[PDB]
Amino acid sequence: KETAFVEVVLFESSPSGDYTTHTTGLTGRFSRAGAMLSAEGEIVQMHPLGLCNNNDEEDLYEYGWVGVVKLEQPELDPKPCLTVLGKAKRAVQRGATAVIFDVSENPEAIDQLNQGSEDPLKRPVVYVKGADAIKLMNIVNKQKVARARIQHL
Amino acid sequence: KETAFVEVVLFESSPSGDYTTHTTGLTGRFSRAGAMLSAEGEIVQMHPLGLCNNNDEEDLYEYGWVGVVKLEQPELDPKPCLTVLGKAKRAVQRGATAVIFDVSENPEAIDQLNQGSEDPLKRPVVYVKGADAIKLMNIVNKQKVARARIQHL
Repeated sequence: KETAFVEVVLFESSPSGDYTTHTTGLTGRFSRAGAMLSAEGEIVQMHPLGLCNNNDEEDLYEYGWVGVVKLEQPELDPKPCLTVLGKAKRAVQRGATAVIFDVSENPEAIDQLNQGSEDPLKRPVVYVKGADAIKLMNIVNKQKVARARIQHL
Repeated sequence: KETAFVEVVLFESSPSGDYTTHTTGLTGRFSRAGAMLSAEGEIVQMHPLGLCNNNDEEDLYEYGWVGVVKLEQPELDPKPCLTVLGKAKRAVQRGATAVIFDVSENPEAIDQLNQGSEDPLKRPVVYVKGADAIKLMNIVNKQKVARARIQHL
């Protein structure tokens, strides 16, 4: 639906106490399964098979993380553990302040999500594609310790 | 100037992996020294004498914290280390994603801040008073580990 401006911040401390930052802006869109809210947190890269309640608890994630999930070619998962819409549920259920899906290689996700007017989540679910997704992932993949800032309207 | 809706979240983990939350909403206003942006982070209680470059570096704060400063009666600080407007600068300079001043006992702060159209900060500066400030502080003081969510418009 409405636009989801997203900033990604890489940050190093300097000896002089102060932080340095690089920062990259992405456009994204807000799903109807999520709340159309601003939100901000440390980015966590969730494995699409890593958001599975097949396993009870994975590791510790401190409350308030931005969960980023790079979606797979649907063809390559016939037998999943969780819906696109119930993966979001669990991350949120587990501290995520926002969820971000790179649906580049699975655009049907959009609909499943955007036809989610049955019990939507308190926290935002955002999807990205195109050149906007390329960046994110090139940042998440290559990076480690990065903070996302998702703004609404 | 414009309103700054602020949520304060207390959060505990449950054995079952999931978080529980209590949450309290405050109204605040956005200073002209800050950016009128949404922002979110772990709340840190900065001492008004604790935001002093009299001391070079204090302790480690991970980038992205919401700095909360409860302002003193001006009468009780004739000889300060930093302006209201340069205290904000340093927190921001040191990772703060937002700054929050309880100006209850020092409303002049407002002006000093709101007459800050000379080189304003990338990150938001919010002030609160009244029943809105009472809450925050009653939460910060009594609490430990709490997350703030500041929304614009």
